[PDB]
Amino acid sequence: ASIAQARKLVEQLKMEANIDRIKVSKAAADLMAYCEAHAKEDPLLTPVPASENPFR
Amino acid sequence: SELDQLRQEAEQLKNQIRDARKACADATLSQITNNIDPVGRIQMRTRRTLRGHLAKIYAMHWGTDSRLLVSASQDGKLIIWDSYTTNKVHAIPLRSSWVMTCAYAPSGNYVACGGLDNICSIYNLKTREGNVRVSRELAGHTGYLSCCRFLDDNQIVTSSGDTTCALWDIETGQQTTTFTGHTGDVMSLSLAPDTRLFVSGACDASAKLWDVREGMCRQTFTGHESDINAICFFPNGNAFATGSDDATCRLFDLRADQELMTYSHDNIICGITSVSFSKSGRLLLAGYDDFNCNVWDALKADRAGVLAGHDNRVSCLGVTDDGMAVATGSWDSFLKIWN
Amino acid sequence: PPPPFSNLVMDDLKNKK
Amino acid sequence: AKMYSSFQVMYTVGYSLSLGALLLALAILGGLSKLHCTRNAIHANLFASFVLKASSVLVIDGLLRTRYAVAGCRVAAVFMQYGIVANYCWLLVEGLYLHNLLGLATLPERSFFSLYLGIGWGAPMLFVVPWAVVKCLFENVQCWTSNFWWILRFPVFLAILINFFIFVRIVQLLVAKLRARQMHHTDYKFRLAKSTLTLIPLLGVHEVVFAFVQGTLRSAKLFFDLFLSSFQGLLVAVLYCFLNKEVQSELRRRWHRWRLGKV
Amino acid sequence: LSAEDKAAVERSKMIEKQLQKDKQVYRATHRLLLLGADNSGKSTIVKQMRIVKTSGIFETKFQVDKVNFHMFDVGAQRDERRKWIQCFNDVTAIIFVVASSSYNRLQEALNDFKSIWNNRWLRTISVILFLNKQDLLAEKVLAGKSKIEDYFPEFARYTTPEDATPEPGEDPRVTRAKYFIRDEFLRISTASGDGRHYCYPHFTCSVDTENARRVFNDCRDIIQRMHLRQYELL
Amino acid sequence: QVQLQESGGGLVQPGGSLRLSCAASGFTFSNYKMNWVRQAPGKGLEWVSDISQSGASISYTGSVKGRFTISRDNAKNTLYLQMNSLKPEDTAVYYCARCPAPFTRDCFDVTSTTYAYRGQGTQVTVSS
Repeated sequence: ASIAQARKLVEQLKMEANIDRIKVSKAAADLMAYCEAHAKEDPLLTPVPASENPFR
Repeated sequence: SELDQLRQEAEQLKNQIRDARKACADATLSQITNNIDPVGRIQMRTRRTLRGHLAKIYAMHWGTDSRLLVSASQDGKLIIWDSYTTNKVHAIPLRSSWVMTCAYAPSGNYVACGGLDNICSIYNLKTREGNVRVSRELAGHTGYLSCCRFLDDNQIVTSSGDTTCALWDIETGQQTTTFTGHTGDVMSLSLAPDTRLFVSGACDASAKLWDVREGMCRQTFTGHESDINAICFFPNGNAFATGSDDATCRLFDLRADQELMTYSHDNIICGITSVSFSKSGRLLLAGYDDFNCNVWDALKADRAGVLAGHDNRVSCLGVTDDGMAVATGSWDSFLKIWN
Repeated sequence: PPPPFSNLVMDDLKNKK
Repeated sequence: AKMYSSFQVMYTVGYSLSLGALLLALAILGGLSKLHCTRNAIHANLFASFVLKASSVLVIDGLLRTRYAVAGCRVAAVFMQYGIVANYCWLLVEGLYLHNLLGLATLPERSFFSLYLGIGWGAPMLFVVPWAVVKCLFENVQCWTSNFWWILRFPVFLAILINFFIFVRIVQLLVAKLRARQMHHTDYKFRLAKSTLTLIPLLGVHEVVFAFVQGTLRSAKLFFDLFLSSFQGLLVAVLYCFLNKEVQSELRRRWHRWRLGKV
Repeated sequence: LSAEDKAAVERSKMIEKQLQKDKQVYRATHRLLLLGADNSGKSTIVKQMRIVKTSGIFETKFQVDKVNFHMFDVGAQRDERRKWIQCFNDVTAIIFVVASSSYNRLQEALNDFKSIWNNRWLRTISVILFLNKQDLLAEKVLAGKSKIEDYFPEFARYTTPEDATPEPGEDPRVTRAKYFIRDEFLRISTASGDGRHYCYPHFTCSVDTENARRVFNDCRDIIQRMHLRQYELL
Repeated sequence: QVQLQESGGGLVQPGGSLRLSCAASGFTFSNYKMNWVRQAPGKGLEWVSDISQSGASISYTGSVKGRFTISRDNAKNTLYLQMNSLKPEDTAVYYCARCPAPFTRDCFDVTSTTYAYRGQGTQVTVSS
């Protein structure tokens, strides 16, 4: 009963442990690069002129 | 008995994971982002106001063309709107009016809806006869459906209130795979851009990253203090933001396996109902229970604008695939479009 | 003199609509 | 006499204040996100009728002060005669809408706004214009109203009677609902039941009793006739748009929203 | 344009015509959220009957005095209700059915009513309270099975209310017990909720045929109070 | 990761006094309304006591009214339940619960198993 349901949880924890963690500095630099690389093609923080705006 | 040592060895494994996460967290995202340009003040005004729903709206979904959007309210109608001209395109009556989620197929030929009936109804839109008819009714969830997303025209993935997620086969109507491991109601799910693995946030302050092919949970993330109401993938597919009822948002990174940044403020005390990123993954939009949805600069953790207009709590918040507009549906039976 | 035009009760609004 | 002049300036200043308050109330009603419902729409129409009355009174007073054109005096007299009947008919419409809304088990399926518009702005047109034509044909140079005529009084008396009856019914309902529940909150029933009476006294205010009057005491008592019928618009606007709780809450929300600051 | 855009405009207009046709139907029908416990007896209440996939289905429709009611009996979800209950905060009323014969679980029932009463989403929703199984309680307390003080000591000093109306030719003890149980629920109701919502207590059995009439009367009272509140009279 | 660890308990004679302690880690203690519930053998979960954020509002189940007292120590992030005049019917596993929603007066926690914010419990029993 309790052992059967706990075995699945501890096995999931076992697969959780043996995962290659990437350094958070690298995990944030990549996100920084992604969010700065697509800045031009984002018409939400860069106001698109009304000439090609389909909602104006 | 013999089962007593199970909990203690489990908590040694938990402590091992915690200390590994602490060791791998050499610095913080705030330290790296001290010398970056702030986004500034974002002032957006409502461009359109889609009226016609009779009751509160719980969910909406944009089309891949970013022009047609489906909305679901408690009056029992699934309304497909043409956002460009405010014209209505479809109005599907639903068998059960208690609908908590809706989805729009990437191909555009199908829509989905679910709720307290525990049935996921899939409706065909491009039928020869013209009038829309129900195409499939997926059953097998013992709890209420809270979110559903189309992987393609043939298979769908849903999350129920019985701490389960399911990947179905629309052609047959049987659960192809089932995902278990949550201890609370699974409130929301988000699909990666590659559609090879999805995240699910549940009512146990936990978000789990699964594998649609393997069928087993890949990662688990805790850290929120209360139940999580909505999650969404980062545009690159390597991170996701979770909004919970403890009046805060958190950005989780799969590779880092732990939190990066937390969005919270002293004035806000209400929970987050919906959350979705922008197109470049720089502007985070989250809806609260205080009748407005603050937009968060999801790189420095500060407010960069506030939306308005809605006279009740905002329940659903979607962003177009091209990032040209943001649709917000609240409990005042009004769905606003912002640009 | 007798009431010339005040005896006429004003026309009833038969609102049959 | 001096008190004549005081009364003369008094009713005009009251009409001006009422017109200003009514315009402000109309702006508030028509300029918020929670725009209006059927009740708010009927209130706005009543405000418009009151504005029409006030404008007619101001125009006729200005023309009387200047000339003393006769055509203007006439066009203003007939316009004001229509306006008073429209105002009373819209009070009747408010009363009938309130009465019919509390007799329904469920919410009404439709608003029936067209019926209320046709009985509010349509009945006075059928009442004054056919008899205005009769008057002009007979005595054209009249300018006779000074703030018989009993022919036009029949719709007035009917509206007052119906409003009084439905006001009695609404008071009976309020008493029944106050006595049924929350009876444990003793000594507070009066403080909430008298507020309603001051909140809906306009739906059933009696003017026939003040018109069926005669000595210096009568002249002194005539003060209320040009006072109640001059500040009435301001009182209605205050009761229905400025003392309203949800209107105040929405205004506070709007003010806080505008005062965001944001660094 | 006017070639294909006009077709879109006329389609939107037909859709809008239907959406007005059915708005009337939507707003003229009352919705009710029925809930209780397994031993409460809500199933026999659902047998009013005036008008599946082995999962989910919670629909009931009835009609009285030419007005329709939609009663919903959630009977397939899990035990945690803190999430889907938010769906029922626009409902006309919440029917709470409680079994007043099993004193052991009556405290659980008081706590249930309490959480429903003080819930943030349903702080404006009136509750119709059905103290079901009065017939069972009559023999439960009339005989020497158990006495209420074993679970509720306050019954020792409790006195019957002066406004209580008994039934002809029947023993006062069951009236005392039922009015005690009623008042524990009514204490909770009146602890909070000044004037936003009220609780309507009723004494019902398994053979009562006028339950629909009670629901109709309470719905008229709720609607009239809401209309008066909109006019700021009460 | 919320963690509610409770201590105390043990076999004591009837009529004793026991001070059950609840230590909370992973959340702001002062923002939630806390709860004490018990599970007796045979029957299911039942709510016993509650305490608000500041500690003003206090309510007890009638079966243990006056006999037990509850207190909160925000400085130590701890919850105390002091127990007097034990009875044989009080033999139960005592769980320390939270409230899911912060800054709220009402929430559902007396539910059955698989409720996230609840402790493991302490078996407290009285002698014959």
